[PDB]
Amino acid sequence: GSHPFDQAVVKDPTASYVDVKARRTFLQSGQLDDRLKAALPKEYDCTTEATPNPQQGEMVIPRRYLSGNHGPVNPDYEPVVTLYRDFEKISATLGNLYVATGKPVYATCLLNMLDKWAKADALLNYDPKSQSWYQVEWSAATAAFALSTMMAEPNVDTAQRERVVKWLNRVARHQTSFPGGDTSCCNNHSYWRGQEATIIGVISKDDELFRWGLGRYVQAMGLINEDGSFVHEMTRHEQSLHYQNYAMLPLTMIAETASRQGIDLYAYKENGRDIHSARKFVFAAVKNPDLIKKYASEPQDTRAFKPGRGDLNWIEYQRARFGFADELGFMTVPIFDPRTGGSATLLAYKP
Ligand SMILES: O=C(O)C1=C[C@H](O)[C@H](O)[C@H](O[C@H]2[C@H](O)[C@H](O)[C@H](O[C@H]3[C@H](O)[C@H](O)[C@H](O)O[C@@H]3C(=O)O)O[C@@H]2C(=O)O)O1
Repeated sequence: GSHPFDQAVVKDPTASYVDVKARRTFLQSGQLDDRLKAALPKEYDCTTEATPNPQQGEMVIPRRYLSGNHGPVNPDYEPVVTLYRDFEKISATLGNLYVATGKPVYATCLLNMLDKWAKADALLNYDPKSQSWYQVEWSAATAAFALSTMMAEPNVDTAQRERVVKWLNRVARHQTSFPGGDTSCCNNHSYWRGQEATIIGVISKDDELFRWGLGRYVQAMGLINEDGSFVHEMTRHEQSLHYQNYAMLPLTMIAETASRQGIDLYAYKENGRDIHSARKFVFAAVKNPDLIKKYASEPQDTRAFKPGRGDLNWIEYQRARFGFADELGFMTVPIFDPRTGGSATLLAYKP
């Protein structure tokens, strides 16, 4: 690819994106404050519950509107996207339960679900020019994050785990083989493809994929403005602040994942700008929305900046590592986001 980390190697395929053993221990012995307590997943008998089935044949995400970008809604849209969002929610929940309890039963449930999708060759047949391309990057990563926490679990069908891992590896290699257009080549989608390749590169011990993934993080650092804003996200009008925050989600996971492999991505800078510059801009723009006026004149949609929104999951990981202050008071209720490993409060928050 040609970047400072084009020779990086996958050191340990079972390292995951957090220290599972150590975190489980803290959750089982330590004294959890009210916030952490509220984040504990509720146990359930997953062995007798069926999960979403994969679409058969070609993967097609219907258009949201019968025609154009607005107006009459397409009734086929809701049922199809829900199928994927349920798949992602269940995958992340089982991953989080396995971390918190350590019970092999949750790993068995996850594998049974994923084996169903692998056998059907899901997330592989689609038009790369359609919405399906984006749906794949989110769903493959979500399942990969959950599975990465149980790569060292001995009490599970090992042949089944191998089949699933090969499947995810195929899914990621195919999805990232497409370049994307003038924006999707290099905006937050590039970073989502980045976290997908990184976590799957690690569990499938595929150094080439792992390297390609780290390369998206590098690409992003060079697309940061003097004030910490992302070049491509500041072109989204009333959604500019939303996308600035959104891009922080996958970039944070690539860095957290790389860190468990002995690589310090967070320390990587380009022209006096790094990921911290981006974090500081998000916090400053939420306090003073006038800063966005240099890029867009429209009033900003701030739906993502409410306590409890999954969009804030990246703050739990970064705060746990760097210890900066919660300036905006966002970290009150627990946060859960399937696409960035489930509950960051459960997996990283340390009172
Ligand atoms: O995370 C929440 O707590 C949150 C609560 C809400 O009431 C909604 O259910 C909200 O939905 C999210 C959803 O979880 C995804 O994050 C979705 O992601 C979209 C991105 O925001 C971009 O628009 C991207 O281009 O498309 C993504 C997609 O289509 O999945 O955003 C919604 C939302 O913000 O409404 O979650």
